[PDB]
Amino acid sequence: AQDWQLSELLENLHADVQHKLTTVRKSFKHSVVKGDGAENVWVDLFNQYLPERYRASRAFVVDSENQFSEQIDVVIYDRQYSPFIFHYAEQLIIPAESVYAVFEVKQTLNKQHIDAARKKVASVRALHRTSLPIPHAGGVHSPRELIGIIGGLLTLENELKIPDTLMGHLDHDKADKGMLNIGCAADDCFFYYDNDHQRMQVMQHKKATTAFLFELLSQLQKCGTVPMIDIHAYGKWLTP
Amino acid sequence: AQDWQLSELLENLHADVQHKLTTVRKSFKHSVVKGDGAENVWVDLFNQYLPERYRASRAFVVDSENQFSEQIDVVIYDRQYSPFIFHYAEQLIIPAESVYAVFEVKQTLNKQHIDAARKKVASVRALHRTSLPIPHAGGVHSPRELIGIIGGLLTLENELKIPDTLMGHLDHDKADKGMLNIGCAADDCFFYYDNDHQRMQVMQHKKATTAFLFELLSQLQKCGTVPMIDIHAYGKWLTP
Amino acid sequence: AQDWQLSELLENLHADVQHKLTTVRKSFKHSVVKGDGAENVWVDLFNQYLPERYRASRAFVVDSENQFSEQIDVVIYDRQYSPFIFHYAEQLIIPAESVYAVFEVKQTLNKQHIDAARKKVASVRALHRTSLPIPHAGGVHSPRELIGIIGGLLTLENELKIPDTLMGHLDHDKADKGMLNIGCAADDCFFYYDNDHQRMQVMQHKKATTAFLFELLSQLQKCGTVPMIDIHAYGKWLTP
Amino acid sequence: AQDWQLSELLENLHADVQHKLTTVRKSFKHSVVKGDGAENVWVDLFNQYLPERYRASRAFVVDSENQFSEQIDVVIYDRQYSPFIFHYAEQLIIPAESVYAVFEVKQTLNKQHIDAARKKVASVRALHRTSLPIPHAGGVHSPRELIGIIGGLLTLENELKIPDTLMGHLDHDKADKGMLNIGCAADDCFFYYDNDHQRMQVMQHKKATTAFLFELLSQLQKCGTVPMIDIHAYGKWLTP
Amino acid sequence: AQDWQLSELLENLHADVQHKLTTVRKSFKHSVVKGDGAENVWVDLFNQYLPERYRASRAFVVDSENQFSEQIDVVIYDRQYSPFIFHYAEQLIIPAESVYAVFEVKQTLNKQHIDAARKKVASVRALHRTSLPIPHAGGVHSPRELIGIIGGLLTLENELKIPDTLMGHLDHDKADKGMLNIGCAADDCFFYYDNDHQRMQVMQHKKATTAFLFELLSQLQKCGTVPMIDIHAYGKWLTP
Amino acid sequence: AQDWQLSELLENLHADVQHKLTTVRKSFKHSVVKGDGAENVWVDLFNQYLPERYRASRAFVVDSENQFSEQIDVVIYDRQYSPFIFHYAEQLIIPAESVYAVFEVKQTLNKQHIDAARKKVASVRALHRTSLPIPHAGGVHSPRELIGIIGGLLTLENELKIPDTLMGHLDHDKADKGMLNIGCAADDCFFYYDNDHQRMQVMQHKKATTAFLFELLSQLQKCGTVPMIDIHAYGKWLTP
Repeated sequence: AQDWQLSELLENLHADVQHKLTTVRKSFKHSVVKGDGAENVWVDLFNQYLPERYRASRAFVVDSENQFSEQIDVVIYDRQYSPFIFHYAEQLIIPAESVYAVFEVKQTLNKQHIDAARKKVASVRALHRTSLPIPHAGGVHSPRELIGIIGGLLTLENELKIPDTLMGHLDHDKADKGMLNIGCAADDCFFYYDNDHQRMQVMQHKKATTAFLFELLSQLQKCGTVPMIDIHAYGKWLTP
Repeated sequence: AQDWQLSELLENLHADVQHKLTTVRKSFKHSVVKGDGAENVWVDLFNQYLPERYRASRAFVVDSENQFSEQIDVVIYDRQYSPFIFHYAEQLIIPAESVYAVFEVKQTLNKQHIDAARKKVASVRALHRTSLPIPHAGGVHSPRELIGIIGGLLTLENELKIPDTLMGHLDHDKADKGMLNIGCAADDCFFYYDNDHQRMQVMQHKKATTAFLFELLSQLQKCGTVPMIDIHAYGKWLTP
Repeated sequence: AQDWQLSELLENLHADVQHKLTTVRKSFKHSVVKGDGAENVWVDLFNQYLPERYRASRAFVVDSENQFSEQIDVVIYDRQYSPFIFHYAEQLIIPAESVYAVFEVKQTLNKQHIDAARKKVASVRALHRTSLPIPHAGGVHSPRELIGIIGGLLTLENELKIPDTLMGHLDHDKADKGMLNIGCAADDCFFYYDNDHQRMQVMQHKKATTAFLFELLSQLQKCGTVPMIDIHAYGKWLTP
Repeated sequence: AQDWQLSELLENLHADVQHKLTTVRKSFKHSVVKGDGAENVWVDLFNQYLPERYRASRAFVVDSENQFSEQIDVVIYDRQYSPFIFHYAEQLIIPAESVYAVFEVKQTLNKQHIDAARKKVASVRALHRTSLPIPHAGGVHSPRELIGIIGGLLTLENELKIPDTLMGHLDHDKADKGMLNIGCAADDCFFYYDNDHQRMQVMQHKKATTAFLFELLSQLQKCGTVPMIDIHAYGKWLTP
Repeated sequence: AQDWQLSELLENLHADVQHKLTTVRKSFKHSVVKGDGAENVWVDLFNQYLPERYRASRAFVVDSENQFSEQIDVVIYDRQYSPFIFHYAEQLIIPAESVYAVFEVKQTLNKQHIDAARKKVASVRALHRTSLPIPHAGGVHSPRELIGIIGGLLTLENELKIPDTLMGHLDHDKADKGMLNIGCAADDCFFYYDNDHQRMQVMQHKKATTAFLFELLSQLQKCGTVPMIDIHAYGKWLTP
Repeated sequence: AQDWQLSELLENLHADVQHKLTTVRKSFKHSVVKGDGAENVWVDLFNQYLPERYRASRAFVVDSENQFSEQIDVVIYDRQYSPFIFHYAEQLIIPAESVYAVFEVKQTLNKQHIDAARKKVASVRALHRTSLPIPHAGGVHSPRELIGIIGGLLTLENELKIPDTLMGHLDHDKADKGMLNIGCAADDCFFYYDNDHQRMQVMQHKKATTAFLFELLSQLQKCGTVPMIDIHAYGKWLTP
């Protein structure tokens, strides 16, 4: 009957993503659970579907100047090279240099939740990230450029249904720490910063969360490489 | 140097329990974390140290009359025989017949937190538990007696330091649904219902959480066996 | 919004079962895959949803008379007490005394696939099962009664849509080795041997696979206990 | 070509056991390794091939009188009901009431290694095992009878090749704490206490370790059930 | 006795490989199993013995032009960087850009099975592989060269026992999509494309599968690096 | 109460390290255990706290000239690229090219144990490490420089309490195979080769093992990258 079709493989992927997100919906809509655990579904989705070089967790982000971010619903980060991940008071705290992306998880896409997401990503981009020069056989490379951390918002239901209306809420200065580079409203659309247009774009889509996943894969491919971290800038806090 | 001593094996166990509970302390005392995740440390401790027939989780408890408990910080239950454990909105919901013990987790032992613990265990004991007759080769056994569910309170710091004062707050009608049968304040003491004295007893102890663990092991040994559950009393809720 | 409802917990369970079975549908309907791996979905479902005392696998069944069953799509069995499970030529072979249930997996419920399922379960019930007397503190118990092995058929689409028509194909002598005791057509109905009516019953149901799961849980509860196996009756085949 | 044969399934099992034991041989024969880790192969074999109710480990055994066994190469024990297993100084220490069997691992079967094995099992049987009365719905059962702990010796090469000569070294008072109930020399034979003959029996066998495994399965089936342990007899050692 | 010898470490490795392949032999020779699962043994061997940067699975291979390979018995691929691996109808489908090697598994080395292997690898090399330019701190690197995918055949028994006769069947145009670069007949020999001779070479060897493993390790070392994949060339198939 | 402080996160890390090392202390001080398993605690610590690109094990090291090191208590090595790790006689044997660091584990820091550690690391640095030229798109890179293997000593109690006295025992020719580059005495201090001073430095520290961990992270960052290994130099030992 059915022969091999990439469109069917992608519909199957989308069906699995959609089924996992029903748990997010049920959590946010429950009068007792009230959204508890919702971000865990997205964390699990990213650990399932992203390349194995990436790890996802709910976490705080720290820097070597003793500054901390807000609690981040989903952080995508490195563990292959990263010198530490702190496990403290049942929380995870990740050095800022190891971070690729940060997301806020909400039920609905609207003005308040966009603002909330910007505050979260800004609290991560405000942190100081170290980067050492890199010795090699023929000399010393300049310090690696810092990762362009991806900021995003992950929601189920769009409450700004006109694309141009949503566009007006998403438009933001690309250089500002509160920039959102990607996001989705699973029932309706996804959005991203378009480097050609040099502007945010909203795409209505009937398989929005999977279109979002492919956009995220492409952005991760381009966001950079973790730096050689100044480990002693963190280690100096061991004693007064 | 050191030869084999059971007292040293038990001091080693106690040191491990005490080290794990520092995470509980740090969570409750943190101005941002504010106790988040604290019960997870106790859940992990019980899954480490209890016999493998027992499972521990943070969970809600349900019955076949569509009644639900409050959220329980630590539930000790059966998975070997139990017909289902629901995974809903990132929560676990356990049938009441599969429950052996329920605990409330707090930083401090005081009047308010005793009252809180009683309300939690009462919400579980109020549930209706089924028990079917048990056919066997020579006839039919009467339904298994229901488990005497153990209710408890798990804390770090005692704020009722006089044993007789704490006794006066713990005394309770053994037949009442709000009875607490066991508990501890890790820094000072543990307590339990003494079946010989027929009354609560407070024991000051320098290794209180490990003394508590041994008292819990003894109470679990005696609290009964899961019943043959009326599975269709739950299954009837599938359709209206 | 949503308060706690057992009907919602069961709808959530059903949604998860239904999502897993889409893989079975896609496998059977694919012009290259042609049903490969379909039974693995049901195996995984049973290992997820049955009590931990049960294990499920695709397997052959053997007896101590050197007789073997056909290949069984899903076998529910014991590993807690069972003296061996053979791992041979990438297949699993289970002693007959350790078996609780056997199922055939097909896309459709129709006459041919009922017949196929009967042949599979009959090949397991035809095997000789040992059972030793059981010494105890006060004497010796008679050998444990043999498990009433549950035979079933697991399908997605019903092609005998009239219940009375399907009934006429399912009716069978309860004592015969080809008896089917339970089954489902996920899109329409489930069926079982009703001990009160002493006859097969077909139940049209909008959540058929979950109604089936609860019927299976109830049948497993009653099908018996593994016997003390005559281990040397198997061990004698080691040498000629 | 090959049709289904239990003798072939058992030859396959035997081939796997034999391949695992080549590691034991290579360890004992190496001029640097000198037998290090040899018992780990047998531990792994038992955890692979015994029913899941059994656990195997290298361990010490303790009792509630603060007495300890020698280091035991392989202990078969319970974790399902057992109130504790101590993890101390990278060793495991198991309460005596939870023990089913104890084995000594050596390269060769000879007089010295039989004597060594007897000293090891005697150090376990000398321990005091508790057993409480067991309350039930209709009264109180007498304390469970203590397990008849199986003592054994596991070797690769027989240096007492005449069965009657080996018999003369194995004969022992069945009631004495140094009794060996089972053992093998993988290249030649296995041995066991025969309850009918009321005497040790040596069986020359070309698949000796697998014949041994089946004899062990049969002995485990009959050696008894763990008792209700006097938990407070251990807990009293927490403080002086 | 035995001191440290690399030849003994390699004989030990070879003994383990040979023991695992007895399962392949027993599967192919069984009148019911008829080779079912045989490739799983090789998959497991490669996941055990290859560097952790490599993954092995039975799988199909897809490209961004919606073209699919035949079913491949063993695919060696990347998961560290790869943007997706599809899990569809209980099959795995891997993007072509992530593939390092593909193998056909058969009982015997003969003309028909060489032809079969060529058809399988040709179906993978026929696929279109993308490769994007790679931005870096000082400019943009040309797209990464495509991996020289290794094609092979894995068998137990050689039926072309004369090396020059087997050579005549293996000789092939190195540039053609049906080229086989490596293979083995475990009982007799392994073969490979020799870059110095610029021709296939057959090596009779008494430890052929381990010699093959070392040749495979060397070929993997040289076959290239996964490209920056054109993720949107796959993502465009999400919608029509 | 407590707000976010990197010093508190690092104190928490240190508390966990200190608790794990109590097992090392208890092992070395026990009259029966006598240090058995002590290195396993450090192995576990490194697998917990080092970046995932590193693996730690107790192991021997081998080279392609058939030369072997002494048994090394803790080896830090690569598995991502490494062509083999031998599993022989329950030991691990690692090719020298894959090694980053080697450590000796002792209870006390004193002259004899420094000497012991030097002999261990010298036995690894004496091995021959291969390194092939590396083809690339534009030519062929010279062979990768060999890793500067880190040699160290891990102890609990300092018996050379004067830093200048300990300095006099640690001073060593940086180019010599017995150089120790890092170490700690958990109760008092850690030490390292200071590249600026070009000399060993001893640092008294109240959180010495965590200061050591950060120094180790920094040294690992700089010690180099595994080479392209001459796989056939090892494979030639397969046959005589």
